[PDB]
Amino acid sequence: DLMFFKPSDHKYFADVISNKDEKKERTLSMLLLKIKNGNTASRRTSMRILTDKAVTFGPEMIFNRLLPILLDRSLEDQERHLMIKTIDRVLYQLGDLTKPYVHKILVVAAPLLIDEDPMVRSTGQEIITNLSTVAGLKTILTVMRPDIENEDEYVRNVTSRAAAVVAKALGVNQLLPFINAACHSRKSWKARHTGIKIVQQIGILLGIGVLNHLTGLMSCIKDCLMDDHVPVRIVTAHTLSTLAENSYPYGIEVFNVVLEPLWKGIRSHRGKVLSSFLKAVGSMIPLMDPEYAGYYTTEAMRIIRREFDSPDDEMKKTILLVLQKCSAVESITPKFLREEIAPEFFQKFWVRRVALDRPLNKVVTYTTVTLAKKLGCSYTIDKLLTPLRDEAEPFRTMAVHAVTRTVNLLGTADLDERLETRLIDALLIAFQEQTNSDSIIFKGFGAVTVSLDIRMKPFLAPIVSTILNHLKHKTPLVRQHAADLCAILIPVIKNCHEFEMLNKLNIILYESLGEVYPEVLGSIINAMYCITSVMDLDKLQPPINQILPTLTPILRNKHRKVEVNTIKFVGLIGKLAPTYAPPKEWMRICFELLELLKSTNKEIRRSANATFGFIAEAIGPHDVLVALLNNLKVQERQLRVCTAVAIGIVAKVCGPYNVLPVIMNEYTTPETNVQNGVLKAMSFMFEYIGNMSKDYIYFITPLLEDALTDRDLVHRQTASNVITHLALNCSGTGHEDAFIHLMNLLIPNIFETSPHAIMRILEGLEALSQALGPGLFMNYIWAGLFHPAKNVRKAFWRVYNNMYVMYQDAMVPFYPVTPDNNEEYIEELDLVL
Amino acid sequence: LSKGENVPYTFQDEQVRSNPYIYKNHSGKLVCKLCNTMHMSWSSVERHLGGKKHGLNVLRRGISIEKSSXXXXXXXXXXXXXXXXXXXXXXGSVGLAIQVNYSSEVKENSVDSDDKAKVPPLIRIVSGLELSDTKQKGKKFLVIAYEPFENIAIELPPNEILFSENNDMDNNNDGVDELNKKCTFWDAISKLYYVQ
Amino acid sequence: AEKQRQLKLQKIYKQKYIGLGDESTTREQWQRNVRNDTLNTLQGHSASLEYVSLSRGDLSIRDTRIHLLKSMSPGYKAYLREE
Amino acid sequence: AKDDELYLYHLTLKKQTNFVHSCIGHFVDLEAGSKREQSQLCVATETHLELYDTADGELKLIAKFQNLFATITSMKSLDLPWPTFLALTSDSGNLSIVQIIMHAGALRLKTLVNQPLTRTTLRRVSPISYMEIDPNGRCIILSSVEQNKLCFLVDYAQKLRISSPLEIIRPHMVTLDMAVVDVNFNNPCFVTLEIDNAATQLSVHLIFYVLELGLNHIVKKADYLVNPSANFVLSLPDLSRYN
Amino acid sequence: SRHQFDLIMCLKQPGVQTGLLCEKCDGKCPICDSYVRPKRKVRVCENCSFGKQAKNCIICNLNVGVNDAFYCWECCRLGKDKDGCPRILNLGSNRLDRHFEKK
Amino acid sequence: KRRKTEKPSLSQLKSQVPYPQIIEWYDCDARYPGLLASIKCTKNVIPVPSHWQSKKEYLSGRSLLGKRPFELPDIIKKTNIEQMRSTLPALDLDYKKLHDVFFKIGANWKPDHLLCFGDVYYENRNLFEETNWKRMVDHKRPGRISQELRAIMNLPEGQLPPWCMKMKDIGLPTGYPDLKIAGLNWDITNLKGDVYGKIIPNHHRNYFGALISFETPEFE
Ligand SMILES: [Zn+2]
Ligand SMILES: [Zn+2]
Ligand SMILES: [Zn+2]
Ligand SMILES: [Zn+2]
Repeated sequence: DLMFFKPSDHKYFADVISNKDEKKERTLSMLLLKIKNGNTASRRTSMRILTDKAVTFGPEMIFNRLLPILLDRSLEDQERHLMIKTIDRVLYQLGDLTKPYVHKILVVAAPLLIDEDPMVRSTGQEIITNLSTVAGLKTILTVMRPDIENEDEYVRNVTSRAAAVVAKALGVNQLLPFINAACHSRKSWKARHTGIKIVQQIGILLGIGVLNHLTGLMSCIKDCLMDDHVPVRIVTAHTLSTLAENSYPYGIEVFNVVLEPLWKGIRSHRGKVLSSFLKAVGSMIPLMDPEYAGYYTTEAMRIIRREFDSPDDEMKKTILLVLQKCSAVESITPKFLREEIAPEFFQKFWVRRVALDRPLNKVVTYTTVTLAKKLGCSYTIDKLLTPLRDEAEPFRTMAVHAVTRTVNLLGTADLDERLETRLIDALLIAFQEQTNSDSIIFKGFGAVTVSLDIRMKPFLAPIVSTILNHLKHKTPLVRQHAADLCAILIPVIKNCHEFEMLNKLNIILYESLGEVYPEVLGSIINAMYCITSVMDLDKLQPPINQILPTLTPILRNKHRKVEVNTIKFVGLIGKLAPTYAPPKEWMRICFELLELLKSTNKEIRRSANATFGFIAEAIGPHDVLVALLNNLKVQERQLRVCTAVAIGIVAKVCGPYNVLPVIMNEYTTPETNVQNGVLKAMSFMFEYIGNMSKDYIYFITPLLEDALTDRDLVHRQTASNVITHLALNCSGTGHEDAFIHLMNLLIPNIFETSPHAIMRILEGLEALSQALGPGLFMNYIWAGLFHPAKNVRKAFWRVYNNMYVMYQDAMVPFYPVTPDNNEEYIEELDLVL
Repeated sequence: LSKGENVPYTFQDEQVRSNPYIYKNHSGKLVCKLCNTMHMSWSSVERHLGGKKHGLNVLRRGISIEKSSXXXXXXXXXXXXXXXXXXXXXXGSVGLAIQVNYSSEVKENSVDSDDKAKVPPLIRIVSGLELSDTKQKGKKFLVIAYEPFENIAIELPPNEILFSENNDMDNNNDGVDELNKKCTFWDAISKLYYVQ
Repeated sequence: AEKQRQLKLQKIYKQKYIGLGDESTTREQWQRNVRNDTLNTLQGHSASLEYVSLSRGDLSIRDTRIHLLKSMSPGYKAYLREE
Repeated sequence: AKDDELYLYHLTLKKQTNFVHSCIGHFVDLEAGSKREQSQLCVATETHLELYDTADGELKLIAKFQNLFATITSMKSLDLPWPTFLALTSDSGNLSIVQIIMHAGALRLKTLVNQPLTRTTLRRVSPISYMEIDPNGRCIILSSVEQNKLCFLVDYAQKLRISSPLEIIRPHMVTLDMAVVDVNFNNPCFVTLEIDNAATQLSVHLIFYVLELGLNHIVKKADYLVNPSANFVLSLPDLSRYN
Repeated sequence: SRHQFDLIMCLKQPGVQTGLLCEKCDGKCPICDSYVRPKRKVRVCENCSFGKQAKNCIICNLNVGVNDAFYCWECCRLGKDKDGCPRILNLGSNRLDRHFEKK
Repeated sequence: KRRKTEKPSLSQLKSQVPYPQIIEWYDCDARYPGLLASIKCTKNVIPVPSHWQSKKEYLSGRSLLGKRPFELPDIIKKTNIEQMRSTLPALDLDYKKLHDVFFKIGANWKPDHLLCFGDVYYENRNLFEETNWKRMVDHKRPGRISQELRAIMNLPEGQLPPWCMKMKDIGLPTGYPDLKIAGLNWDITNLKGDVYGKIIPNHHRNYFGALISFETPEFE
């Protein structure tokens, strides 16, 4: 179809606008166009054809036409990635490429690592890690050498990351002498620089794996750090930060070499150089020995306090990191911190201008929370009460975050009655006065209320006054915000035995349930869920049986969260209140969900399936199965599969004695899709019952008789999926004679191709290994184990690989090995005493 | 596309079928018992029937029975001409004769570029088994066609009438077929097509 | 893609669990895995180890255990021959 | 029709008597309000497990513990700088460090941490059958008869903590007779005898390993080839007075 | 994974740490993606934890998980429980073409 | 080339084999034929299903066209849901009934066919005919003739089969020495209905596991 013509890139293709090298030459570029600019159904086919024939086409023309496409500026993230995927599949296919085209591809996909999104970063890493095995060590090393000498900061940054991905892919032991080359190179300055950064991204990508390799890198740090070049010296200091953080306290013995020059750099060069240096030493702090930690921390804290006034952003960010790490030191006392560090902290770094920039606000909050551990919690929050009542809304937000992360760890039990009062007062003030739309306030406020609960009652009343006050408001943002706060505060109210207050909450929310805005309505239903869950059903005001019939129309509201919380709450009434709602109304629920689960949400769809268990416990299981089986006939796969799930859960809660006979008839129905839904529903209903299927196994085997024998690879597939769960949970019951049958029908299917069929059949045979035991399952595998056919062999050695994985000692007695069978045999097997 | 016909399942233990071949197995799919080919949709079934594969298997099954013992540019005004059927008789049986008349230089004055203009009307015997509506069938039609004018048909319930035996002395100018040369006349000067 | 993953998992499972017959495996390579696992279990279970000790009649049981360990390598036959 | 289906009830009347493993630690303090003495021993046969004391110069049944339903392939006590509880490795690959406790009116065996390793079977890749613990109790080491060796760094706190495993993998080297050398807290060092699985000749070569607490990995130190006749290794503690 | 093919696993010797999964992926056995009768908490090698990447969902590799992942009783018997470190290193063609599809 | 032409003859391979008839011509190209013969001819191994070397994807079967869709196990067919829901081109039933069908009625029940140790299902095979076969070897015995085959034979009641006269001259069946037939070795007055004779056997426990009681789990 060639959907969405690209005029410039197509006229860039030229080729056919309207001779085997001309035919492959043409069809190849035609396919490439199918991928880049084309129809989804078309490009999906051109992918399979391009990969199947990827070995046939010459990589010279493949990459010759393909690569320069990505050099244009008119590409889009969609299309560029559509070509990237072909790059990956072809490179991983051919597996061998000449060095010039290796260089071309590495240059083309090299910038991908720098893109802002980890989505592109990931595939940019994938092309390089797949190419590394293709080209090898020597090729890539010959590629990076002329590039590291480039004068372009951009490209140097690019192949820094690229070289790192190569080092991780082929190992950093093989690429390490190259790191020593660009590292220790006396020739070029940028070669030193990038040679140092490569160590950075190597440390980041390896993570903890950098330990065993940390010896060679610290050589480059110690020798190349001494360079007179300020940028070099800085980048080395950053490498110490990354390799220390990823290092974890082990590496101290190695870092002791570079430990010394950092301090003489600190006391002298100052400036941003001291920013990077204190970043490095700060990262060294956790790995320091307790005595050495004691000395060097006390040495650094003076420079920190002196540098509190730094107008620069970077230095403040570093200082916060150094305090963050030094907080864990046992040497510096919480008394020391409260007497000196903390008071000079809260006054300097909590100024309103601090709160303006988020990326700094992060480090501020996390640093403060790390301070809260050593500092007294009541002292920290004591200093944190004044920032709560400030009139700046983002500053109030940061003020909240600090309380959230702090109270989660420590809890508020340290606070006195008075400042505990001023705390909740401040939280209510900032909560009712909030201008900005953000989800944090109700979350963290709820965390505080979960932390302290019995103490809330005299505050618990006014808090709910504010709650209702916001529940009537003209802005849906504040509406759903306050509702989310409700659902969180519901469990706490139970601790004060306010239950009538929960009743009036249930009233007002139930009356506001008719709101037009879905985004708020969902949260309201969530608060309904918390209320009904917490409080006893009998004392619920509306009551429930009046609640649910108003819920039945809600299911058609579409959107998502409305059905999320709606299905959650309908399920809550399903398990909790079987009697209240009338069974015909429950049937209306069944029809509504049965129509509802076409939705694309796995949470809505899964929970929807789960509610049929409660509805099946309350109401007639056959009554549910009528609607379910009637819905199996629909062509839509989600309907078939998740109605099969419903049949499974109903068979779990009701028991298979009811559900299975009607299932078998629904299998007697001639329709394929129905039979598939039956077999899968049988799979799920078996995996949900561990000990039940043992008694039901024999009635299954005549059904699988026509299933496994059926011509359709689908029926054979899903039947094998039945044999998986059935065999796993029924293994060891003594039904092996039936399992022997079920297997005897499976063995002929081993040669069946396709990924789904082959993995379902493998898993089925592995389940049979547990129910039969290897010995017989072996006997088949043995009589087919080698064979001339080169195909039969490849097929059975898969089953024997999985068997060797699960069982080894189990197969030991069963090896058909005799002294005439093999030369050496084992002399000790024939010993008899 | 099914034309409302009911194809019974293979296991229902055989109402006469149009083609007693395409069935539905224990599953919902459609199959050709001879060809042993599975077909997803009735359209695929029709592709199978119109395909040479199925036909070859039909000829093989018949051999088993014996063992066991220009189209594009076609002008079309779709104008119904005037036929004049009349019961004839000679010796020694009864035959039919049709007299079809054509335009009197009324509209054929705008088209004279020797484009099949020399081609006379053509007749063919068609089985009603295939129609645009496919409702009822079971009889033959003596269709008569000319480029501009619209086709014409005449129902022939009698299995055989006037089907002669070596009328002339075996002279071989097939024209279109034995039927046309054997028993048709085209008065092109007066534009009258006789058929008997 | 899928089969291509099965190749990588073939490399990983082969690395962990040592011998796993992939497609073409020489009888010398595979039978060695057989011998190694059988001896492995004979010495691995204190039960079967105690058993082989008596039926063989060695003076001590660890002689049988370390015998099996030595018997895992091919050259141990020629080693016994050189005693 | 009557189903034959013989239903057998298995009982172990007398429990397996061949004692394959032992440990020297002091586990429970019984009948004494406050007492700490290193004299006690716990001995294990596969499934069955027993705990004996002496203290009188004459051995005593303490309690016969419940059946573990597994094959204990090694057992070694660990002593950390406290009640001495035994590290126990068995089938399932799990490294199960268990403390013998007094619960209700009897002694029951409580488990602290079990770490999943390999799979559930008796295997050559399974890092069991060769086990030892640092005599100062800083780290536990498991190995396999052939493939690989794993060494956990054990740390104690308000709750016990097992450090991530330290892996070394030698594909063709069949390991036999793990013996760990005591240290002064310098660095843990263990010794093995590696027989090559795939070789033209029989070659049994000793190998030394020093686990580096600083670099957190095991380091191959000295590979000494000795005659194929080799049997076992033992650790000489110091020779600090000699050279 | 059981369903998406291109997803690559880790398979190293699991450490003491427990893998986290997000509320969105909650309930799936990381191998078979089954919701039934979970047994043992997943354990990952230290190489998959370290810094921020430790907080990721071991299943979808993107979101930050609160919950611990458990193996099901079918995988615990199949032994895939003890196979190695489950994690998804590559984001996968599905999630990729999803992100590039929307933006 | 040389390795392909180095192969020993299959008959040279037969001598190494204790059960030579299993080895086949394609075993000549077995890369390790002396070993593969030992494995394939080992006692309890079950040879690979032979649908390999065919490209038909193991089911092209013409017989697959004529296979019945399904049949309920008669014990489940007792549950009557067959009439309640019509599967061929609400339904509430008693919990005690269904539960008892699987447990009380159907505990000892087992499928009649199953398969054996080495039974492998080849494409052309259909088990059902062999099920009626095994069941028929059970019901039908010599000396008895069903009324249908009797009517087709046109044998009226009380009259002996036509092979009783030729059996008078030739003698009793060599395969059935103990067979008795009215009028000859057996009392004609005992001739009744469809049975004109019966085999008289001349031959004239607890199996350590006898349960002596059968009690199924109760739902209630
Ligand atoms: Zn056909
Ligand atoms: Zn991992
Ligand atoms: Zn997730
Ligand atoms: Zn699972």
